[PDB]
Amino acid sequence: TRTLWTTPDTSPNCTIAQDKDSKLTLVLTKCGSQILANVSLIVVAGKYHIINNKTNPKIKSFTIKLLFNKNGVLLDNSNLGKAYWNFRSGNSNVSTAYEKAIGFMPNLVAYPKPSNSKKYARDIVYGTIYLGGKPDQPAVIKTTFNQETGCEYSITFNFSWSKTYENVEFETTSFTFSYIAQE
Amino acid sequence: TRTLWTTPDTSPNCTIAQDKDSKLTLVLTKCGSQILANVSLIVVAGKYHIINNKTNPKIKSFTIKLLFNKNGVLLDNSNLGKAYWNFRSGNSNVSTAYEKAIGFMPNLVAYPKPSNSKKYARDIVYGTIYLGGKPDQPAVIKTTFNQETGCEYSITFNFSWSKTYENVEFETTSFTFSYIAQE
Amino acid sequence: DTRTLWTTPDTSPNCTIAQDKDSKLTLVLTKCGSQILANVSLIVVAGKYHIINNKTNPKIKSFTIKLLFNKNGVLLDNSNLGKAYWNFRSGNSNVSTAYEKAIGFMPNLVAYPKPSNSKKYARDIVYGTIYLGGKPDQPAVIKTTFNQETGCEYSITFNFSWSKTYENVEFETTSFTFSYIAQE
Ligand SMILES: [Zn+2]
Ligand SMILES: [Zn+2]
Ligand SMILES: [Zn+2]
Repeated sequence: TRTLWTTPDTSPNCTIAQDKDSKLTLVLTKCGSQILANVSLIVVAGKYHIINNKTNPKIKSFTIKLLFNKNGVLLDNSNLGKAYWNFRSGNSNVSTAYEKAIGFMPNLVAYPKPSNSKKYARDIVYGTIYLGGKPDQPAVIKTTFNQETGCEYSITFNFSWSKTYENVEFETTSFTFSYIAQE
Repeated sequence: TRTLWTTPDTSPNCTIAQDKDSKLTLVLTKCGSQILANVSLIVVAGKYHIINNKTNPKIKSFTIKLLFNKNGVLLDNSNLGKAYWNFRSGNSNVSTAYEKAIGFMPNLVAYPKPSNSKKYARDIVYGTIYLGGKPDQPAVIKTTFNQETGCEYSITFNFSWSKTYENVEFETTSFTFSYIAQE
Repeated sequence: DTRTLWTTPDTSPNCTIAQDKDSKLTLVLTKCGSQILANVSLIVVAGKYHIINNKTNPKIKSFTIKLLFNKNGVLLDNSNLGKAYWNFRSGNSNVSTAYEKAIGFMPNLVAYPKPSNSKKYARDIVYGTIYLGGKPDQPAVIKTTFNQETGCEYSITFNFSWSKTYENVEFETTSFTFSYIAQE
């Protein structure tokens, strides 16, 4: 009841360019007023599985979105599958889909939805991870809170890189960050 | 309660160069022997609001200080105002000023005040944040524990940058870190 | 549950990198349910890695500290870290008995598998950057890896490396925080 997660195995659960082309591992732990998060990505097939910027010069980034409703439940237009997201039960998930998780949503006062007033950057956290664990293959992970339309809350992970990679598999090291909770 | 904060709104609470020229958003959450911290800065007026180093080549850094007494109560000569620094209640604060928060202070044995004993670097944490959320606009945030004089405990944030920015507004992305607690 | 397992915050040598007790590893693990919040720093006080000079010794560029654990989450004598002051917390010191069980502090074996011939994925690694002497122009990379050592049930390995050419620099670092998925 204190941890929402994807389960840490290697089974594809996410759709970037084609159905089930990747495995997003994401763990959210409630430490009262802040949520502690840990994330990593493995692309298993399709367009982003093996990066070759000599063959495809413009393939330099992609986005994974998690959209939630007023009760903190995952919406189906998210890249991550609904069957794969729930409160932790041992090393798996609970049997039935959860009904409420408002205490895990990014705080709307710290991070407001888009509008006409001035937009601040505190709703963004930047980090860097490394492809295949290699020190010379960095890629940036930019995480933004509550900026998508069609939902009450959102968490989006944008992955991007500036080097010209030649035949590199897109599977990453892990990164931790935290954010202020709604309740 | 488990959380000491500045509240998540954006009304000025801090004085860097002139009265209430900025909003420091700082959340301290107690997870046992460690404190989980989340910080961000928005400057709204004065000398550090808009940076132009072609015009003022020497404005390259500034500091924000938090000084506390033996009970963990904030001293009035801190750059952060005493008005809204308090334990959390919803998206605001408890009605009455707290009188004890020793469990939130940086540990004096891990981070000792200046003496003639050898000074170690472990009382420092470095992080990089981005102005306006732009990937090409980094600034470094250096956090130091218990090195100020005239107080039993202290937390100081130093912000600096090496690039020659032209009309860049100082408002940052968020950074998360942690430190060992006194009790 | 919400306990702290640590090395104590003093500065008394407690770890062996190149010679006996040449360093002080300060490591604090706190349990927050299913994740462990970690905080680490290092002070080397003697030996080969105490004062770095890559003008006279260009090849001295990295070193490794390993913490090996058995099935109950107890530290094994062959770790670089000494068993004497690695224990649960009490005030600014430790409880009076060497611990029993700490499986709730061990890195998750499904998330981070032991070596085998199955594909090895990079998620069992966390990279961080720290600074020597607190100086902004002296970085070093700290690479942390989970469960990749043999001869144990679990492990946490810290590899320290640097690419700058240092000249007579003392290896004592700022602190870094990371987290990992707990076994239970
Ligand atoms: Zn393949
Ligand atoms: Zn402005
Ligand atoms: Zn020394």
